[PDB]
Amino acid sequence: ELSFGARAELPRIHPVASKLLRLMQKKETNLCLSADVSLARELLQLADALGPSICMLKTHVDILNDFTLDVMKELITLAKCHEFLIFEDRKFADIGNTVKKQYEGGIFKIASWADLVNAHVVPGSGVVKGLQEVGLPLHRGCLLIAEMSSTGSLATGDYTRAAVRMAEEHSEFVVGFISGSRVSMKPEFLHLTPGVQLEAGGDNLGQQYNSPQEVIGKRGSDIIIVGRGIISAADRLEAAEMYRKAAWEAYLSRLG
Amino acid sequence: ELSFGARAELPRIHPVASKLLRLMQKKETNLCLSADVSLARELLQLADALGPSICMLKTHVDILNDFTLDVMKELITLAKCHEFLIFEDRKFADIGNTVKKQYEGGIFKIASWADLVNAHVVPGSGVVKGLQEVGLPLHRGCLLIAEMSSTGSLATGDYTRAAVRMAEEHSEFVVGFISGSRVSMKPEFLHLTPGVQLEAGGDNLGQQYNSPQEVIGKRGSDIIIVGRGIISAADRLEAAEMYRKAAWEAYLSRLG
Ligand SMILES: Nc1nc(=O)n([C@@H]2O[C@H](COP(=O)(O)O)[C@@H](O)[C@H]2O)cc1O
Ligand SMILES: Nc1nc(=O)n([C@@H]2O[C@H](COP(=O)(O)O)[C@@H](O)[C@H]2O)cc1O
Repeated sequence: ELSFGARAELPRIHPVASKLLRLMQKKETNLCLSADVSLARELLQLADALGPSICMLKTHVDILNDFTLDVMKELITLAKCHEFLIFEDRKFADIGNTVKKQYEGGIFKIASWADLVNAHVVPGSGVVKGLQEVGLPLHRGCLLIAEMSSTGSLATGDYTRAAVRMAEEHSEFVVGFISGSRVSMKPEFLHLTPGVQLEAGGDNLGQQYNSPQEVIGKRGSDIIIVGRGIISAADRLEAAEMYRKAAWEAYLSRLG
Repeated sequence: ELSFGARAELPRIHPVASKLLRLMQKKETNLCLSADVSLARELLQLADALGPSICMLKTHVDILNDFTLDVMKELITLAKCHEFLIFEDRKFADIGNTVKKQYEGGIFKIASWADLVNAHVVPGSGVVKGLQEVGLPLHRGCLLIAEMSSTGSLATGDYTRAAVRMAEEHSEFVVGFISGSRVSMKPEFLHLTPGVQLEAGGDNLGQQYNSPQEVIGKRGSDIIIVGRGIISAADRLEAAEMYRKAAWEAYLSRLG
């Protein structure tokens, strides 16, 4: 196993993955904050406060009651200052011709500010081909959803293998996976894992949790994505630090 | 086989499906216009001119460069005047807790104006449970994506079977399917089929086409969803009528 810093230098590494891996090593963080909030001011307050603790800020911009592109311009300022990537968790899942427009255009212009986006592989590889027509000129990366954390997820078995093959065949744009475990043995690919909290449990709508030690240490993922585990805490700074320390120490131990 | 008018009276029929089936019968249309345009003015001019020819207008609100809720108010007015349903093709595909906010909230407030939305089944049934928390008191309906039209679609076999099961188990909210063919024998469920053109072909990003006669006549679907086959024509009204007649006659042929 190679350190994040060494993986940042791999010959076939995507530039977006390399940037992320370098800041992960620099800041000792493999925590992605899931900034699931309804107001621009809350998104920016949390990004600023927790910026030092995170390698990545994951957005759902379609849940912002007061989105404007100015909010995203300000988010990019915070990203540059604190050194984290912005990942819009849009889960593109349409035919290639459609996702191209949903990525570049409309009100959100996602490709104009998101370093990373993700996509479901269910439509076939056209979903990647469409996104990459916009993504490649704008120097962006994409994560493919190989597994889901939720109860009854169909992203298993042959479906997961399909996601890996699609990633391999689109490595100029696809930088890795959303998954519950390592799904590829190629160290150029990133693994990001949501459904993470320190304590066992779930929510009332299908979410299931595993701990940072299980996910990073035993399951070989790179980055934990944490929402309510941090946001619902009384002290979000302390919470972000506990998750960062948990995921980082789990990564160090796996590294030996 | 039961006519649309008779199916609108089935004991277990959803009120939204009933309203749709009744207007399909009254207007002799089983055509859904896929209004894939980026300008509100073009969207509304299409909805007005083609309204008498369609049973449903499918939107991608996230592609509209000048979306406002006022545009959707104008669309609802035309939908009421001409008698068609509005279907936002948002393809919800996240965990239940997230899709609930994506449906109710953000800038789009999709649930406030869309009669129908659709969801991928890949996250497990939590995706439906989340949407239904919002959609049920608003008397909305949901279509589950059982099959896709695009090259390399993973929505096949056990995946398709899972979609049908999930629909059956959530029949208070799920009114049917996006699919390429009839997937359920229950006549209470609607089957809507995209990837439709009069001519053979596809696009350069994985779309594949079949004819209205094939899809409605031989594959037993209810409604054709048609985008570029209409939108790209010089005269979109003439094109919609061609598709309406094709799909309607194919349906009458299947009745006997
Ligand atoms: N497989 C997945 N599981 C997940 O839990 N997510 C996403 O990651 C976030 C969850 O953190 P938490 O569920 O609030 O404790 C949320 O924004 C959701 O949309 C996304 C996935 O692809
Ligand atoms: N499986 C599916 N295939 C599809 O092509 N669609 C949607 O149906 C529309 C296809 O329109 P077009 O006739 O290929 O221009 C488009 O809005 C696309 O997003 C939706 C699906 O669920």
